[PDB]
Amino acid sequence: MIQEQTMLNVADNSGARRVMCIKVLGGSHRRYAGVGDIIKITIKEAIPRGKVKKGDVLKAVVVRTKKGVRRPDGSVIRFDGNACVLLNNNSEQPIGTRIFGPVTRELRSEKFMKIISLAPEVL
Amino acid sequence: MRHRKSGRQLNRNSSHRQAMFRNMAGSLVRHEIIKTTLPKAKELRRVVEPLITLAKTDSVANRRLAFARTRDNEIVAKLFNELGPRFASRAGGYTRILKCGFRAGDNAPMAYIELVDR
Amino acid sequence: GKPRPYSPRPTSHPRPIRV
Amino acid sequence: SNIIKQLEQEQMKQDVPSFRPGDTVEVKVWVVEGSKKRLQAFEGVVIAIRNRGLHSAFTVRKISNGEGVERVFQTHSPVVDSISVKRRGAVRKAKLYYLRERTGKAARIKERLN
Amino acid sequence: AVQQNKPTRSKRGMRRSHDALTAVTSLSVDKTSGEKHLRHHITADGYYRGRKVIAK
Amino acid sequence: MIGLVGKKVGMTRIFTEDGVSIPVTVIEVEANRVTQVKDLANDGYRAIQVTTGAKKANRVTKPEAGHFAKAGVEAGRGLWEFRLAEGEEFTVGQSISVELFADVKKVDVTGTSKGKGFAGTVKRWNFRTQDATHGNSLSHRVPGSIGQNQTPGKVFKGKKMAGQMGNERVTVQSLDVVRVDAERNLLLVKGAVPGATGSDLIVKPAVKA
RNA sequence: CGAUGUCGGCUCAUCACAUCCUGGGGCUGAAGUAGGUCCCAAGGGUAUGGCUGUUCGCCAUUUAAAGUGGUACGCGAGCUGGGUUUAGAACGUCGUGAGACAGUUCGGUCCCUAUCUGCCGUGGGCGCUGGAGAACUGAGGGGGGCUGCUCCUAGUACGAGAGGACCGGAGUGGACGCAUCACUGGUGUUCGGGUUGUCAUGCCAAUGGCACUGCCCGGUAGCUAAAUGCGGAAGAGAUAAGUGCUGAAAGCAUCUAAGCACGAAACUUGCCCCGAGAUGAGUUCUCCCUGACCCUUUAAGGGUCCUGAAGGAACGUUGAAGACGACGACGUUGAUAGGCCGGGUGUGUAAGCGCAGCGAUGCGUUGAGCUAACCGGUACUAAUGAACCGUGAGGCUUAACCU
RNA sequence: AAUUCCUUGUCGGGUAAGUUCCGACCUGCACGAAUGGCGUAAUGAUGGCCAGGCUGUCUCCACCCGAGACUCAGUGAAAU
RNA sequence: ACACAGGUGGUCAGGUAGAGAAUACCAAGGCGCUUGAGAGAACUCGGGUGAAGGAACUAGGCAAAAUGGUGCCGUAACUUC
RNA sequence: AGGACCGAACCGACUAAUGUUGAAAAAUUAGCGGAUGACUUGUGGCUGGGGGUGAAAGGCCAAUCAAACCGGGAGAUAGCU
Ligand SMILES: *[C@H]1O[C@H](CO)[C@H](O)[C@H](O)[C@H]1NC(C)=O
Ligand SMILES: [Mg+2]
Ligand SMILES: [Mg+2]
Ligand SMILES: [Mg+2]
Ligand SMILES: [Mg+2]
Ligand SMILES: [Mg+2]
Ligand SMILES: [Mg+2]
Ligand SMILES: [Mg+2]
Ligand SMILES: [Mg+2]
Ligand SMILES: [Mg+2]
Ligand SMILES: [Mg+2]
Ligand SMILES: [Mg+2]
Ligand SMILES: [Mg+2]
Ligand SMILES: [Mg+2]
Ligand SMILES: [Mg+2]
Ligand SMILES: [Mg+2]
Ligand SMILES: [Mg+2]
Ligand SMILES: [Mg+2]
Ligand SMILES: [Mg+2]
Ligand SMILES: [Mg+2]
Ligand SMILES: [Mg+2]
Ligand SMILES: [Mg+2]
Ligand SMILES: [Mg+2]
Ligand SMILES: [Mg+2]
Ligand SMILES: [Mg+2]
Ligand SMILES: [Mg+2]
Ligand SMILES: [Mg+2]
Ligand SMILES: [Mg+2]
Ligand SMILES: [Mg+2]
Ligand SMILES: [Mg+2]
Ligand SMILES: [Mg+2]
Ligand SMILES: [Mg+2]
Ligand SMILES: [Mg+2]
Ligand SMILES: [Mg+2]
Ligand SMILES: [Mg+2]
Ligand SMILES: [Mg+2]
Ligand SMILES: [Mg+2]
Ligand SMILES: [Mg+2]
Ligand SMILES: [Mg+2]
Ligand SMILES: [Mg+2]
Ligand SMILES: [Mg+2]
Ligand SMILES: [Mg+2]
Ligand SMILES: [Mg+2]
Ligand SMILES: [Mg+2]
Ligand SMILES: [Mg+2]
Ligand SMILES: [Mg+2]
Ligand SMILES: [Mg+2]
Ligand SMILES: [Mg+2]
Ligand SMILES: [Mg+2]
Ligand SMILES: [Mg+2]
Ligand SMILES: [Mg+2]
Ligand SMILES: [Mg+2]
Ligand SMILES: [Mg+2]
Ligand SMILES: [Mg+2]
Ligand SMILES: [Mg+2]
Ligand SMILES: [Mg+2]
Ligand SMILES: [Mg+2]
Ligand SMILES: [Mg+2]
Ligand SMILES: [Mg+2]
Ligand SMILES: [Mg+2]
Ligand SMILES: [Mg+2]
Ligand SMILES: [Mg+2]
Ligand SMILES: [Mg+2]
Ligand SMILES: [Mg+2]
Ligand SMILES: [Mg+2]
Ligand SMILES: [Mg+2]
Ligand SMILES: [Mg+2]
Ligand SMILES: [Mg+2]
Repeated sequence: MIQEQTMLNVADNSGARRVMCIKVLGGSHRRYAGVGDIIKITIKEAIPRGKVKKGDVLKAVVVRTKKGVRRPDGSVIRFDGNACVLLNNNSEQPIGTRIFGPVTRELRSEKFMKIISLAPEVL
Repeated sequence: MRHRKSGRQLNRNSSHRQAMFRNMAGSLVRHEIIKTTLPKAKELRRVVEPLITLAKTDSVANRRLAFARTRDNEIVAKLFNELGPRFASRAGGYTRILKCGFRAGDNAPMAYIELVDR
Repeated sequence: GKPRPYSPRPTSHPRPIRV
Repeated sequence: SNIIKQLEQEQMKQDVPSFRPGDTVEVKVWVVEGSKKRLQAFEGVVIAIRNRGLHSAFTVRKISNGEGVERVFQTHSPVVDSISVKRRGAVRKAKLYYLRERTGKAARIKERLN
Repeated sequence: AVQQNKPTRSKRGMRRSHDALTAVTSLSVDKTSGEKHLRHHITADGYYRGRKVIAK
Repeated sequence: MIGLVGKKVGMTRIFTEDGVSIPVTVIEVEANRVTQVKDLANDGYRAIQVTTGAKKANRVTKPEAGHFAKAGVEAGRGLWEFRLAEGEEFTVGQSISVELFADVKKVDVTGTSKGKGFAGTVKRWNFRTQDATHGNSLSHRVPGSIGQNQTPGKVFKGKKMAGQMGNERVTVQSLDVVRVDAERNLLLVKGAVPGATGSDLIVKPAVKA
């Protein structure tokens, strides 16, 4: 349950460590982004030598949230800290070659298949 | 809204209510009949009758529970010596409320609340 | 009749200034 | 009431083992990919149990690849295949939410002996 | 906020058209003593439904 | 076609074999006895009057008793009417059961919504609260402006304001019928319906379907 | 000018249409995609941030779109008080000076208990023609009406390629609305527990008070959103711009004059709610009352005796009903409330006793004890015999049937 | 610039985005040397700006505890 | 002007905890503040708690939340040392 | 040692909310500044109205201040309402 100003950790090796959501895409007055939803992010913290720089404006897919995801039987899956995977402005494909930590069954699309394959565990 | 809620507030805070019903429970057990406001009498039924119920089984534990409530060994003793065997075969309903007009000072609806075998 | 009027007393709000 | 009870007693599992808050259970849940239907194991500490008949639930917390993960299972759900207590924990609380603000040697429970 | 015009004795009357008291429908008569009393209330001498419940 | 009168027993879930939890409202639809048939000649429209449940003989007034007596049916907790389509036809006494919904896929459930009493504009009309701080004087949950100036110099009819909320007739349309149990006289519909537990529900086949 | 509070914001709007989006069209220097321009269309919808008092504007990033105006540049007896708009102070500047500047700078107060209109709710009265309990009809009124993306049709039509449809169908979202509490959660000073200081219950042990519920950890019912069900429609009628058919006036031509057809989120319906004070007061079903007598200004007259129905009210126990009224349930031929019994739920293994330990404490008895608003039961308590209101066959005229 | 009208000057810093802030520049509308000039550690319920922490300030409110509001009895105002 | 939450100099100074005349709970002693009774709507006031987010609020973090004790360790620019 | 530091009494009054026909003609509540000094406070004294006093705000001089209050000139005058 991510909104404008929300600070997300990075679940990839892009070099970005802390990113801030500056928009929820895909609707007028859209409040929140859950697991799977694409957000617009600015990079607040990054490693010195990386694929992305501090202050860069790009897209990210939210892959873990504290609010978590609900399954059809009523079950819920909650994580400790919100994390996202950085995507391009044009293509919306991952920058990184390695995703860190687990992901959910909500990324099982035709759009985030790289973020499933490179995942150690899919909860 | 107060849907399905129990327990009258009686224009008091929780601590005051608890203290007042502790005193008024002792008063009823001591005198066997008292005159109070009708709503206080209806609430009192939910404080005294469990104490009488509790006082059907005479143990150290139950006397300490009934002391934890009431806080008077003149009331505890009477609950476990006099009232306990008295209502032994009676399945609840130890108290009778009798409406008795209106208080002079504030036109409060008044009632007597007495133990049934008084 | 009418009672003697009071001396000025504290006022809650400033008169609006129109200028 | 008796009608809802008579609806909530026929959907109810009869093979739900005894587990307590602080125990380490292994919940095996069904994962569905179109045709194939396999069992995925989720193992961690039982931090909360909701006893509410058919609506019963329990919350299992594990540290999966650095990031802490809490799964709230619906006890009588057909997606939960098997529950199995791997370790019995000695705690004094019903709810172990305090385990959320601990990591390493601090987030350890003493093994209950009979 | 306050009236711009003095309301009439007529308007005053109309507002008080709902102020009239309702007299007790009727008094119950105890079976033993014979006293009139408020229904579901004890009598003045202390009877309720033919039973002497409180002494004086 | 016609609907049935039921009682909201409460809400449960149905776990499906494919591991999905369907939230269900349990509607107790016991035998609906037709107490009167309206025609075009006498009454002036086609409908049946249904009763359901049982009621205390002493509580049943003589103008209600006679009405049931003419129909030759035991008194129910009330009377409801259902309009007929051109093809439909029922008789006096005829006990209609929940088997009526056997093939019906979606229903409309009408009930008396829970009473919220006197509700503010924030709860009733989703009005936005004003600043909690930043100097706000006694105007945190108040409605704000209720009109414009000298033109029009009045508040318009239908102005959203504080007042009675809920305890009114509400219809939730196009609820999936999950199960129809004729033995236990139960109708299970997917999702929530209006009213408290034990409240009267009128259940009709989907008007939109 | 014996005062009509002035910018911007906030809250809440409401109308216009010169239409921003969505809908329907004509022309195109319209291949397609996408545009341009004009016509019709006001149903619904119509950004969040950075900077600034700003409106605005610039910028960032969205969106189907971020419309233009009116409404005392809508809205301070609704909020704010940053700007402006007193008294303090300073800078630049002007002036010998007091002072001054639509130059700047720091500081600087926002009253009103609502009589009337209006509006949102909710009752009482009387009416509706004998009285009464229900169920209705629906005049009329209100609510609702938004839209993205993906997939199929189809890499088809079209195009040199690049690209890439109409029409039709399917799925899944955003925003908004209604309902609900099964789930996920919040709350839960009425449940359980931990714990600090202190005071008390003679003391030990065990408890209670007070310290924001002392501080906390959990949490039942209820209420609830972030939770999860559902909604916008399809269809129909009459149309707008527009498109036609047949067809003269005008041997031709011509959508029009006669006649005929199609045509949109606008209109009338369809969906949801209110609704017979709809005084034009409607309908249907059922229930109740089938006494005597006297005076007179002989009237739809008054009065006495007898009678008091159906139904209602009142009172009581009350309710997921409620400000109060109201509304619903129940009143012994009784589960209406409280208690009580069983269960559940929550807390988490009471007290006492025993055992181990020097002791704090641990272990056993023991998942113990306690457990609100919950579930299922149960007349133990309180819902009383009465009394009270309401009557006694219901006007005239004229028809059509009946005798 | 507590002084700059033009002006949100220009360039850089900080921010995704900075009419404010900071640093330079000098084109000082209209600084300037005891109506002192320029610095200055410390001090400040002083003005401006940025962070960390923190949060119902806000997204967007929900529930709860109390005092009013509501009903009954007693007393009983006011502006106009 | 009131049996008015204001103002009014000196003296006395118990216990437990505490650095303390702070603070909490008490003693001696003194009080419950001269309308009560119900109810448990909106809204106002004074408080408590809050999912996810964390200044996006706003003129401005206004208000709130937060920090908070003792000992030891450790402590920058700058400086009139 | 100190117009030194933290902090009650005591002196003050930066912010906010409340209150605004108030509990109060300037307060209350929560925070806030000083707290051995250019400190604060009791009692009494002195300064008088174009005069006082003023770490200077035209501040204060009995709820009154760009000339106090009371009585008098006085029925000032009022081309104004
Ligand atoms: C009340 O008005 C007087 C003038 O008559 C003063 O302006 C005073 O400062 C005002 N007070 C408030 C609080 O506005
Ligand atoms: Mg109840
Ligand atoms: Mg009171
Ligand atoms: Mg307390
Ligand atoms: Mg006069
Ligand atoms: Mg006037
Ligand atoms: Mg009145
Ligand atoms: Mg209600
Ligand atoms: Mg808001
Ligand atoms: Mg104010
Ligand atoms: Mg406020
Ligand atoms: Mg007019
Ligand atoms: Mg005037
Ligand atoms: Mg037009
Ligand atoms: Mg229109
Ligand atoms: Mg329409
Ligand atoms: Mg902007
Ligand atoms: Mg405007
Ligand atoms: Mg205006
Ligand atoms: Mg304003
Ligand atoms: Mg106004
Ligand atoms: Mg200002
Ligand atoms: Mg000045
Ligand atoms: Mg105001
Ligand atoms: Mg409408
Ligand atoms: Mg429930
Ligand atoms: Mg919870
Ligand atoms: Mg709690
Ligand atoms: Mg407790
Ligand atoms: Mg002890
Ligand atoms: Mg005490
Ligand atoms: Mg004390
Ligand atoms: Mg249509
Ligand atoms: Mg022709
Ligand atoms: Mg009972
Ligand atoms: Mg249990
Ligand atoms: Mg204990
Ligand atoms: Mg300038
Ligand atoms: Mg900022
Ligand atoms: Mg710049
Ligand atoms: Mg500069
Ligand atoms: Mg100078
Ligand atoms: Mg010189
Ligand atoms: Mg100087
Ligand atoms: Mg009164
Ligand atoms: Mg007094
Ligand atoms: Mg003093
Ligand atoms: Mg003290
Ligand atoms: Mg309250
Ligand atoms: Mg409050
Ligand atoms: Mg708090
Ligand atoms: Mg929160
Ligand atoms: Mg949190
Ligand atoms: Mg943070
Ligand atoms: Mg901001
Ligand atoms: Mg803003
Ligand atoms: Mg502050
Ligand atoms: Mg605080
Ligand atoms: Mg000092
Ligand atoms: Mg001073
Ligand atoms: Mg203070
Ligand atoms: Mg100091
Ligand atoms: Mg100090
Ligand atoms: Mg001056
Ligand atoms: Mg003075
Ligand atoms: Mg003079
Ligand atoms: Mg003279
Ligand atoms: Mg004169």
